[PDB]
Amino acid sequence: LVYDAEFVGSEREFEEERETFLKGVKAYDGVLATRYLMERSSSAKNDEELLELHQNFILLTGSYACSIDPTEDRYQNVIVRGVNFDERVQRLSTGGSPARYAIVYRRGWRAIAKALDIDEEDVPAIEVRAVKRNPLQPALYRILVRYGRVDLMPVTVDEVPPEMAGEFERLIERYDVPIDEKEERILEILRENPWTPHDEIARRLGLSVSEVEGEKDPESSGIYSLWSRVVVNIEYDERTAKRHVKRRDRLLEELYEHLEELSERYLRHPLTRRWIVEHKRDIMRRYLEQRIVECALKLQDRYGIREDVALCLARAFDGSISMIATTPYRTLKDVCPDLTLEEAKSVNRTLATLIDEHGLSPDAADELIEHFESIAGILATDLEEIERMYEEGRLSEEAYRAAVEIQLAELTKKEGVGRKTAERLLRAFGNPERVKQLAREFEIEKLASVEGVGERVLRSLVPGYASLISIRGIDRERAERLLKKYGGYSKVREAGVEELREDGLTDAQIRELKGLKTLESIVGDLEKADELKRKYGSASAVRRLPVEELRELGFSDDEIAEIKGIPKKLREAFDLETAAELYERYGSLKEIGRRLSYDDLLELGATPKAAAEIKGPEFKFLLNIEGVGPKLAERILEAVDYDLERLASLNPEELAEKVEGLGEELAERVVYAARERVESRRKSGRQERSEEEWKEWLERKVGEGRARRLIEYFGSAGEVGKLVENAEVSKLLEVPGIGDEAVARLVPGYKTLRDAGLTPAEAERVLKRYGSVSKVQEGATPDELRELGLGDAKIARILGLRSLVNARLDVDTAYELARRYGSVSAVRAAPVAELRELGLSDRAIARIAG
Amino acid sequence: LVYDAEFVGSEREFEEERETFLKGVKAYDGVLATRYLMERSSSAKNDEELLELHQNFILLTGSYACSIDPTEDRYQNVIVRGVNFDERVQRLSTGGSPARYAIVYRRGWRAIAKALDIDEEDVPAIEVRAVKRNPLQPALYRILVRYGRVDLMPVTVDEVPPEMAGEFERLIERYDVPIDEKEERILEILRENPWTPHDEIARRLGLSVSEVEGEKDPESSGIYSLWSRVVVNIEYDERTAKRHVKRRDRLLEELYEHLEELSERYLRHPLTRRWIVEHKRDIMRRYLEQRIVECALKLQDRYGIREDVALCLARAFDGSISMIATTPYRTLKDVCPDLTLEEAKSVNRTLATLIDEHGLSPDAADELIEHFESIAGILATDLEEIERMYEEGRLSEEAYRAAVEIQLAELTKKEGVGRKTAERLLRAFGNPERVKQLAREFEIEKLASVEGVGERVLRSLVPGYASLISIRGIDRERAERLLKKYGGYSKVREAGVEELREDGLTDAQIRELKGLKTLESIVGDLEKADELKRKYGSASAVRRLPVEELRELGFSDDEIAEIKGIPKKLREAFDLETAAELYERYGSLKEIGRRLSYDDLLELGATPKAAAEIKGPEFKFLLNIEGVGPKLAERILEAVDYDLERLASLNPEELAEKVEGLGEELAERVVYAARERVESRRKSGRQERSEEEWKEWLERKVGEGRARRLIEYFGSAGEVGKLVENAEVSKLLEVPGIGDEAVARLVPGYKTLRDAGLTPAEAERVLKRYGSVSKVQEGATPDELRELGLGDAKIARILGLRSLVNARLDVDTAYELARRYGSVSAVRAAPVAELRELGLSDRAIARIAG
DNA sequence: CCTGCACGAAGTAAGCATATGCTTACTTCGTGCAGGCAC
DNA sequence: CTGCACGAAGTAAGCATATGCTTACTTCGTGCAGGCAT
Ligand SMILES: *[PH-](=O)([O-])[O-]
Ligand SMILES: *[PH-](=O)([O-])[O-]
Ligand SMILES: [K+]
Ligand SMILES: [K+]
Ligand SMILES: [K+]
Ligand SMILES: [K+]
Repeated sequence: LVYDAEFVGSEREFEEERETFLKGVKAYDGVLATRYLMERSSSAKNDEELLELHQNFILLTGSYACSIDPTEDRYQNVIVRGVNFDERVQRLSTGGSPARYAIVYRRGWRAIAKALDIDEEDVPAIEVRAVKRNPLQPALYRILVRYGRVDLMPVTVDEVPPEMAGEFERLIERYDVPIDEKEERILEILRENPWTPHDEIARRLGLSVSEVEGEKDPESSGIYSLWSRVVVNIEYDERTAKRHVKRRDRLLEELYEHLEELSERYLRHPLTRRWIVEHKRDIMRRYLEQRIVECALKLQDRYGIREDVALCLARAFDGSISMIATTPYRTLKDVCPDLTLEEAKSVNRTLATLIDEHGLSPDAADELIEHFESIAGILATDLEEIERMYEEGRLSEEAYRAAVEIQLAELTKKEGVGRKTAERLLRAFGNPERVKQLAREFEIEKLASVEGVGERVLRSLVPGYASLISIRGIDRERAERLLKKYGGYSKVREAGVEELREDGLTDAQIRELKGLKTLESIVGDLEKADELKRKYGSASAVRRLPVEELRELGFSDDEIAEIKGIPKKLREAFDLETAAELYERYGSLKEIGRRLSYDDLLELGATPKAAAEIKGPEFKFLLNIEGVGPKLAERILEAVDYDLERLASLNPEELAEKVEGLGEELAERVVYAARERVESRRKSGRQERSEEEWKEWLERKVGEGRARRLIEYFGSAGEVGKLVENAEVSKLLEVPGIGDEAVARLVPGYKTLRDAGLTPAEAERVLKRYGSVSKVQEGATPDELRELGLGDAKIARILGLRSLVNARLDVDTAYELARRYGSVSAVRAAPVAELRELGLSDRAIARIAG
Repeated sequence: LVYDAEFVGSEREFEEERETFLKGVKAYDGVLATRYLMERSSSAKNDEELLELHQNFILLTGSYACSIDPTEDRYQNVIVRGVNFDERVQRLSTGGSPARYAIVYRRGWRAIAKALDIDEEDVPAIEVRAVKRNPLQPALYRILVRYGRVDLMPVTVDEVPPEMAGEFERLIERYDVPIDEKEERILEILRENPWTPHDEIARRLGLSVSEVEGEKDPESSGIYSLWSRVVVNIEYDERTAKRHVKRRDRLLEELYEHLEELSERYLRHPLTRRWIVEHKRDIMRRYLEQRIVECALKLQDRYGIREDVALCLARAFDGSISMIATTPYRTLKDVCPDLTLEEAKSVNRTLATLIDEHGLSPDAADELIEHFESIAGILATDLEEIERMYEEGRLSEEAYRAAVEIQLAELTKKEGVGRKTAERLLRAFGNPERVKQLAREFEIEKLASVEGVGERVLRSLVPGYASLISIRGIDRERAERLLKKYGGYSKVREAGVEELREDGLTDAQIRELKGLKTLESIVGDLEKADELKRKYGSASAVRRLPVEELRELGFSDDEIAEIKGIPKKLREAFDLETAAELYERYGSLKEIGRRLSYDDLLELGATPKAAAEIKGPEFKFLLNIEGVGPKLAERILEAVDYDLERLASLNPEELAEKVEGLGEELAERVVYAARERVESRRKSGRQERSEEEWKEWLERKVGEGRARRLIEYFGSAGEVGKLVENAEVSKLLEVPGIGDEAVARLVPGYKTLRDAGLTPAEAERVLKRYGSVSKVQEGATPDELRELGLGDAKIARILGLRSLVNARLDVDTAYELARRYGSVSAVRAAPVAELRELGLSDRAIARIAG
């Protein structure tokens, strides 16, 4: 059952043998492909050209087989099906090479291929056992192969001498040599037909096959023995040897070209190398030996086991990985003495988990392995079974405690499940897998009977029970009923409104269940809200729909204006199309008044008063001082950039300077009216919180306890507020009892910066530098944040560039796509040629759009 | 502060007050909706009709408020913002109802609504503080409200007497009540405009608001005191009260009809009650008191806390659930002395996890709560930090050990991570969350530096490292490189073949990575295989493609025949279209020969010999004798249903019975030829394994060790084989050392039945009854399996009906839809009207197709 | 007061990515005639 | 011995479902002028 051989030659000889064997494999692949073409098409079966190609491939396979182990010393310990061929070849008179003597046997190439470390997944098969269509005498062919007679092996069907095929007797007539009567009775049949199978010769002569064949050595009796007696007496020709070697390599490529020609002629498609490998696999899978090799390769790749040890393991377990993983360590050492404990732990995951994660000895682990096969087996076995096995002395203390801990782990890893509660559950239901099954079956009242199984235990165990029990009115029995009827919380949520109403659920309960409180604000009823959530997805996605699609299947235009959040002035100054387009393109009515001109507002259909109110309140203020002029008032606001404060800042003389056509009397009135306005605003902003006000704000933001603890730690509530306004995150975190969830509720934006992966110190630096997180997202640059010590990943997370960077783009180019362009969504729709202009490769653009 | 009130009346009075309050809530909702229309449309702002409707709604809200607590004894302990109004009303001369005295205050309804247990999610708000658009004098309106003067409160704007509004002074002059100088200074301003706000009266009189208003009692000084002095001296009219009570309900319904009329006139859509409730929520949630109500409701529903305790917790913590979940138990007991430990554990999940899952005292849990806020906080904190906190005496022994165990749990729950390795990881990287972060960043060499982090640890920790390291050639460094470059195993798999080749990956490695070994057998190269996998998905979808779409963008017709697995006979007897259609309609060539007629094969283009070979081998056998008749041989096979065994069973006279034209001498010759075949079938199929053969088969299927264990437990290998052939699963599982993974490898089909959730006993019963699982899927019926004791869910799992039953269909109807339509996939495409014919509802059909 | 409306933040919950349970050709395996071509 | 067609399913690749992890994706909280209006 074992195929093995060891290479002892040099590196140069190693490469020589590897190339020779690979070329022989290519030749035998040509043989098999010619056979496939012969049988695949009935027309190709008759073609003589294909038969010559097949015979040429046979000859080249034999020639390459003769060139393996030429010096007869590169291989040792050649084993084929348990038979050690080193000893069998040693006991022969002429000796020879054990490798070539192995290749003439069925599947003998497996040992030599393992000796050369040739990839066995591609099936490097080399067989020289052709009979019916062999252009030579089969026994003579095999003898020439095993004796390495690359000089006598022809490389072309035309070069085939008749003295080797039809007139095979003429080769014995050149050397005579002693002929036995038993061998004469074999030859008297071979003179009739030289291609007679050996079983046919044995069956027609009354003797067995081994007698007719004999040993491949002159000192024996048989056709092999006769050919060995003849071949050994033939002088080694050197010119023919090298001439054949140089020509056969190009001949193989020529034969492959012919094969592709015939394949395109009979199949209209070529026979690629990969297809030939797969067909070799298919033709060989009838024998278990390929599954053994595949299993050994999987053990080498996935688990890093040595080649010989993995190969021996695959034999001893029929190439079943799932079976080796359930075999105890002592049996593995018995079948493979060279196996290491670490290799066994790598292949047997249960053995590793027992020895390492639980500190058991190999024997203590083998106990549980034998009695329960796997960790899943332990999880399937009832606890009382293991207790009985332990108390009865059939299970050691170590193995018992380890198994009980393994069982308890599967339940304690859930929130609310203590050790006593897990033990009580195992008592009531045997094993944890039973508890999993009962939880998936929503057997809520069954589990609630066990002492210690509270609300949190059920919510952690029963998938979806939490979401249903939290709704008012839905009790435990009703939640179990719904989960069993519909089959999980997902199917309860996907259920129709009418059938949920038939179950007795209140409209409020269905609103809370299906999450339709947002949509039931837009539409008056539940059914259409549920239909909208079904068809379009989320309420937000409905808001993003165009005005026309919203008008279709919609109730009112005012509903469309309320959905998109259109202001009163903007909704009454234009039609729905233009108003919604302006709002979703500029965002704020103030932005409409600031970035668009007064004439542009009128052109779109705005009343002069409506167009003036769409303009900022600065416009309505300026026109009210004896009508400065709607055209000029804009340029007044265009200078100070729509800021009433900057209008009062500069000298009235400088105001008549910057803006064209202005009267100084008018210029003085606007500055005097601007200084009058800034005095009115301070009335509402004259409050900074007092001590009691800061105390109450603290009791609101962090609760009574932490508020007065902070008040005691620092000076007073005023000092705490001073620390807050300056974003002193570190100074607040010092106080014992104050953590992130309290600081983040004091310092706006702290939570967001922490979620981005920033340390409190980095978040403090960013908040101090930029003031707020929104200003970080709009204003901050990647280099600016890199000066503050942030990493590129943190920058990408905090700026919102995660989508772009996830598509294999550096943070700098993603920020450039935000700087030169606009939003991430807009980059996904940009033209490909513009991105190619910017300097991005084609793969990067494909990933951007993908 | 506190809003609270207790109901002490009877059930009848309880329902009376509930209905009165709900109708008042509807009236105030009408007020708010009329206010909304005034601002929503500029045209509705000018409409006097909308103003009339608004004032009518105000009058009705006032009228319903007067009917609350009529006997002035249903409510006690009325608290509004901490102020206990029971004692304040007790200390007044006229006494009165504390409920009505609370409602006349802003937000005073909150106490009465809690007293009546009215749903607070719908915002049952009742405010009687209108001024500018009040059709009555505001102070007189409020005084009428607080004294329950439903007789004097008008129900229509027309019924408003001028002596109560414009000429309000004429009502005080009717009774001559004593007036102090300050009240004269108030009346001299109210004579200018009776709707002047009280703040303006205070601004023009120099006094504060509380001075101008005074106490709502005759024995005081203020406008409230004056109106109280006047109203008390008015006799209570009963007839007007009764008439208002009778009319106001239909008046409210009429006003709602008017509101819908005006809304459809100005907005083209009606204002439903649900929209009104949601708008009340949106408009009202701006005050922190509403967030308190939401927090209290979520604490009552999700966590089962008592109403008063949840309200007090929401008050003391600004209605932030997240802050309460991080507040220690002692602070919660400080703010809520009546809170129970179980309630605190239910709201603070970390406190529960500490007390229950870890057995800490409340103080020991509060230690970790204050120092680390949450369990995730403990997981984020470095281990050395907690050790320092413990050594400094700032952290008790119990809390320290609990925190260390919490940290170690997050790492030990992964395969290969012991306790020593988890401790070493916490040493090297501080906290487990940092280890998670390093694993997600694919910092493989960084984690591998820690002692005890082996291959299994990395594969369990680094997402995707397992899939890449298991491929031959890909080492640790290359896997880390790839994961860092592309950003996860998903993006490495989605990468292009060319860029993977640029990384140095062999074609074999890319084939193994992208799972294209199946497709590279069809197509010669990797690029086209990857393109096919991209557009079409899986090789299965490519095999199912029609012949034309495969021919388009396809290579060869022989390739198409090889893709669909078309037999040689079927591919050479017809064209691609008809052969592929026959194969995809019948599956097997034998089925083709059985269900199609000999003439039908010839009509499609089959040679008579080719058509006979497409027919079963039984057909070719019959033709080989005295030519039974290609036409007749079919009818011979139609009798025994293409079975050679039944042909030799019955007497040739019964053979002449079923067939029309038969010669009796011929009838015996075919039966003798049938008996001739049964001798040939038994010659090669009489093999049952001997003892050594059973021993070797066991050594193959369960390995040498388990084989000899089975051999020793039972008699011999023969008995084991006898148990196997009879599927004696339980008796095989008896043997110590034999588990499920060995039986499933001994008894074919055991694994599949176990995966369906079946007990070994149930799997044994099914295997004994039906022989194999394939025969279960085709032959078995739901009632037959229910006779074997299986549940309906197990039946659905084993038959393959999971998809149908998951769509809320019983197993019986799903099996009927598998019987009538063939396969499950075919049920998804059946016509809707046919499903309605079968008896299925429309929702069921929508779920079937969905 | 009343609340639209404009903005910032993470509250919250919707996607995205990863892990987990399960169904069945998605792939390997066993057998049986048929005789093409061997012990 | 190979061919090669067929059925079966401890076998394993997809498929479906549940869960964890980020963000703004979606609700929520707040503050500011001015009309609903103390
Ligand atoms: P056979 O393989 O012994 O000749
Ligand atoms: P409000 O009650 O007039 O100030
Ligand atoms: K409940
Ligand atoms: K701290
Ligand atoms: K490797
Ligand atoms: K056992």
